[PDB]
Amino acid sequence: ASVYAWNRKRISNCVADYSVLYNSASFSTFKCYGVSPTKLNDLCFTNVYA
Amino acid sequence: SWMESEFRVYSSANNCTFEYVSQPFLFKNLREFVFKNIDG
Ligand SMILES: *[C@@H]1O[C@H](CO)[C@@H](O)[C@H](O)[C@H]1NC(C)=O
Repeated sequence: ASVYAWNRKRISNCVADYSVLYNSASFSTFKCYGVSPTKLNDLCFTNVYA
Repeated sequence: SWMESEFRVYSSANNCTFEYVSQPFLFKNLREFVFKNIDG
């Protein structure tokens, strides 16, 4: 989507293997706020939005 | 063949938060159920 009209996906009822994206070489940047990217695989959330 | 429609139950549905699909829950046969709703 364009930046003025960004899209959202809702993620639920699943296992979030965040290490798949964190260790990906397809990204130029990966930064996290309020949480460390290396601890994400041990966390649970009530909703995830992309 | 047979057809079933849920549009006789509701006219529309939006903002779905949960979905689950499995196998059917359901002399003569007596079927008993207990429904509870605790801590979500
Ligand atoms: C969908 O339902 C959730 C939970 O009640 C609510 O927080 C959210 O704002 C609703 N979304 C819309 C578009 O109404």
